[PDB]
Amino acid sequence: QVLVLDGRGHLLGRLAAIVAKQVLLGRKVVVVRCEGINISGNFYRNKLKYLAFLRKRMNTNPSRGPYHFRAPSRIFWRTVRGMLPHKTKRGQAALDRLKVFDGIPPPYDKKKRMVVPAALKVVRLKPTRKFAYLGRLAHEVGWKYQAVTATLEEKRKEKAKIHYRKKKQLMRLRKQAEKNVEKKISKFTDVLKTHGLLV
Amino acid sequence: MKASGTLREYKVVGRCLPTPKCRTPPLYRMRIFAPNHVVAKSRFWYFVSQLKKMKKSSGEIVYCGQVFEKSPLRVKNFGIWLRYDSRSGTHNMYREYRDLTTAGAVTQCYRDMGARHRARAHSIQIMKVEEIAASKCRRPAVKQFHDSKIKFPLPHRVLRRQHKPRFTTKRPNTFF
Amino acid sequence: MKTILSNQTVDIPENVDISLKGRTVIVKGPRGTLRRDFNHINVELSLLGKKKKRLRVDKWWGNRKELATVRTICSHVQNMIKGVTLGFRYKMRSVYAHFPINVVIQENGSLVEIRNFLGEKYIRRVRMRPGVACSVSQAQKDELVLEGNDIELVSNSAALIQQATTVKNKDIRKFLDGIYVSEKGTVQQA
Amino acid sequence: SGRLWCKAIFAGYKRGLRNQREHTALLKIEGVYARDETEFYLGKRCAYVYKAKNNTVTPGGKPNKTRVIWGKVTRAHGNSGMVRAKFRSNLPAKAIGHRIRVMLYPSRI
Amino acid sequence: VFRRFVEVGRVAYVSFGPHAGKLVAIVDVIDQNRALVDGPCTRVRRQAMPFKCMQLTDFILKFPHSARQKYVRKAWEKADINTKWAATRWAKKIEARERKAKMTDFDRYKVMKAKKMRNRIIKNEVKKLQRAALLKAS
RNA sequence: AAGGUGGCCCGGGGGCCCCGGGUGUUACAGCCCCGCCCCGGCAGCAGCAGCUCGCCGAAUCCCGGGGCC
RNA sequence: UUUUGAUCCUUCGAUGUCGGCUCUUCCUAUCAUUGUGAAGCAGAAUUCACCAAGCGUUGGAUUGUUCACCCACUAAUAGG
RNA sequence: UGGGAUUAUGACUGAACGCCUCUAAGUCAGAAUCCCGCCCAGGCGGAACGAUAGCGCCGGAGCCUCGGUUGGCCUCGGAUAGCCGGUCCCCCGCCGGGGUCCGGUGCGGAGAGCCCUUCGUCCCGGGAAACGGGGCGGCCGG
Ligand SMILES: [Mg+2]
Ligand SMILES: [Mg+2]
Ligand SMILES: [Mg+2]
Ligand SMILES: [Mg+2]
Ligand SMILES: [Mg+2]
Ligand SMILES: [Mg+2]
Ligand SMILES: [Mg+2]
Ligand SMILES: [Mg+2]
Ligand SMILES: [Mg+2]
Ligand SMILES: [Mg+2]
Repeated sequence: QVLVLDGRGHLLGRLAAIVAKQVLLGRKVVVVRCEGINISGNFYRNKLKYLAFLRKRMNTNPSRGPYHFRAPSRIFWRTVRGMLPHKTKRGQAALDRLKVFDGIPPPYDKKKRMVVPAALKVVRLKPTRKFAYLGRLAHEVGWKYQAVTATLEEKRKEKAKIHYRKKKQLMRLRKQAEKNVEKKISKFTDVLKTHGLLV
Repeated sequence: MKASGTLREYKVVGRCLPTPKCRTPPLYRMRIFAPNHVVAKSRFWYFVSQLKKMKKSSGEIVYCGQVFEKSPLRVKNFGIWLRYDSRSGTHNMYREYRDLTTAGAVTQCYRDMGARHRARAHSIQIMKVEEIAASKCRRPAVKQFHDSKIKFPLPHRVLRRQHKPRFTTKRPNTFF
Repeated sequence: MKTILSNQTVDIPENVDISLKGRTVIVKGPRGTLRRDFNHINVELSLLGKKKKRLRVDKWWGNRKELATVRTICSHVQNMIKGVTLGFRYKMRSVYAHFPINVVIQENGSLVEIRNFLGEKYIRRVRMRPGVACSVSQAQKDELVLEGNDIELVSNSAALIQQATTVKNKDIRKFLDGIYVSEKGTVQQA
Repeated sequence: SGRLWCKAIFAGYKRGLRNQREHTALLKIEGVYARDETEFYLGKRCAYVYKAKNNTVTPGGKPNKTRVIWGKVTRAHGNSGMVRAKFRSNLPAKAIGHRIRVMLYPSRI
Repeated sequence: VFRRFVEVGRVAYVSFGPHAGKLVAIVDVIDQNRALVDGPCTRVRRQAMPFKCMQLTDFILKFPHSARQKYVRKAWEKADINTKWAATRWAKKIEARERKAKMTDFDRYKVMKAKKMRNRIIKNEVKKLQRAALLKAS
């Protein structure tokens, strides 16, 4: 009962709206792989936008002031706050339903995870336009853990390859079996093709 | 005048009413593009008022009819002459569009003038509409289409019905 | 407006053997290999014809901005052919008035030490780009020769040494010192 | 011996920006996203369930803790498969974002 | 790497609109985004129709760019497109889609029972094949 | 007459066949206009070839479903 | 809008009214420093302009003075 | 006490504008500025570890209190002016990958999908299974 959204090739606000509305309707969302997020507009102006947000600080006692989260996860979480009524209790319980991770830890690496096409780079931007990765942005603006998440992902990728191979292997054996036995399962397949189940 | 939906073409004729001086004044015809016979009659009166000693009250409209496209399945190249008011100054134009009907073309002119010049519909007056042959067509956007073996693909195919799933596994392809 | 179509052909000689995985081009021949990525550009690269005699490059529905990317490719490919078959010899003469510039090469033409420029104690340890061969010519007093396949890497490394030997706080119209490019050519003529 | 009801969520009340008329309620039914689709559900008996501390009667059985508020799907709302519904007693706002069991048995077939 | 091109005579499958599920030939081109279309044998009138809605196949019945409907009807019957269409696998997975909407409850039950059995047989044979590959390895 | 189909000439791709380029007016593909053949003649008709373009009902009536009281 | 004036909406059952001392931060329309362009720039010295306000911008005689004028060092003795 | 990405600026290749051109796509050097590191505090944030007072574990009965729910899907990686599955006679790696060649491609080796299903019990026959179901010790992976 857990919507697992991949972040790669997605647009920050296009996504976040869809999330907020599901969350408010009780659906237990879980976003992952946020370095894949990419925002429209060139890098330099996106950096201008952020360093302005950093300049904006409380003068008398900065410890109180607005908390500039560097980590891409907490940034996305921030903008969701912006699309939510975080002063109420129902908004807090919403944020309690939400749960975000940078990269991809063990509990979620074993799940087929969904993809919003309605916030996808290939669709919404014209190919001639320019784009910017949130991981690169954060790294120049302070993020201290770029290499680690990469070298953990690579172990995951290899460790994924082996499972996918064993799945293909099963499909080969399965098609070959269906091919040998077909004679004593012809009638059943016949009804599946009468009701368009097997073509 | 708002150009809502799509225009019709109407054949308006009218005249001044009899007087003791002149018992039979001449009839006058026009070609009004308009959505309906009400706004047609109004615009007719405005043009006649600009040219002739004639108001709606002192006269009467004799006939307003709709005029059909006599060759609707042939494709044509229409050539329009304009008269538009800028923010500052007024200017004449000559613009070529490529459509099937007089009405479809006039619509397309309105929308283009709106895009390229922010010209609002009331400012504009239509003075001549002539179907023009490929030989006499000047503008290269038109000229390029006159070729028997025209050929082109549909390269980048943006998806429609985006939200119908809203949540799939497979990333969508756009190359076929 | 949206131009329905543009294209431009390049008729290549039989010596070279090109191939392509989509946009990425690979070119092999005598002097070596050359790959070059075009994924940013968005065009149709058709490799038609027996004897591989020609490349053709379509571009459907382009505006003025997008038409400029055709001939730029044509030229980049032609120069790539020069780089594989013939190569690129960039000559450049050391001009000086009074103080002579003691130049010396390190790492078989990869690195360049330049001493006694205007009698400065600082010394310019300039590094060439990969796939570049510096060399002092013979039968010429002040003459560097940069050889290589890629014109881009050669010429950038040239400008590196050029802007490295630059006169600060001075009237450059008078103090006409430093290395300057003289003759651009090829290793073997055609 | 299975699920005999369609799922719906209590999204919110009927309301303008700065006024909510809470005698009416808004449902967001699962898997239905058009006004063509909502013509089926018309007339159907909804049923908000809840459980409370003390023991109450149960028709045809011993007293359970569970209780109910019955309701009724009035008409469609909007163009994207939301739907108005009017319950016999007005709903508590606690229930925002919870399950209601629309039954089937006033069929329109 | 374009394979299908908009050529006068090319057949297109209508995705949506009033004329859904119908075949139709591209007679002519007006502009960048609008074409003259007609399908005489499938009960579709001569009309305008934007390229947006349509999605073109790999069949090109041959006729002149302005040919009046007569020569199209003859060329269509001459080539015999409709049958080659019905041969295509495309149409078959369309009819399957529709039969699956038409699926009756009794058929739905018979189907579930058919699945259950066909899949127990496959499970048995596949497990013997895996032990067989271990036997081959051993 | 041409947004030029077969024919002719030049190329370029195969060893008689396929693809570009050039004249040109029906030829084994078509388009455009005038006159005469009972507005030439045949159904049908603001066309369930379920949306090529409209305005209407003393020239118009029927049936069904939901809600509230 | 750091001058000055024109205005009277707010407060007259009371907002403590000029200067100096001390102390923080802030603006840039850059005096000097860092990097660079242009000069009727040979070098030196000196002028004009761009990025840039992070770090500096004094000691004293006379006057209640802010302001003014002067001596002395300085890289500089910029303005609010 | 030390780095990075870059501004102003100087430059490369190169069209649009048969030439030219620091820019249009792309690329390079670059600084008291900008960000970080070195340095100060350490979150209604986590950590491995030790010791464990009538008590910690291990294996029935009723009987309080908080509520929500009313089948599961156990995974390649990425591209989109291109992809997927096959094969390789040919070339590398510890069996993995690569090229040639054959099938799909408005995706059907389809998430518009795939899987599990519960009325129960009794006899008997017919098909499939018999190497399978279910009940104890060892061997693999994090
Ligand atoms: Mg309020
Ligand atoms: Mg209960
Ligand atoms: Mg007053
Ligand atoms: Mg007071
Ligand atoms: Mg006081
Ligand atoms: Mg400034
Ligand atoms: Mg000087
Ligand atoms: Mg740097
Ligand atoms: Mg810059
Ligand atoms: Mg750089």
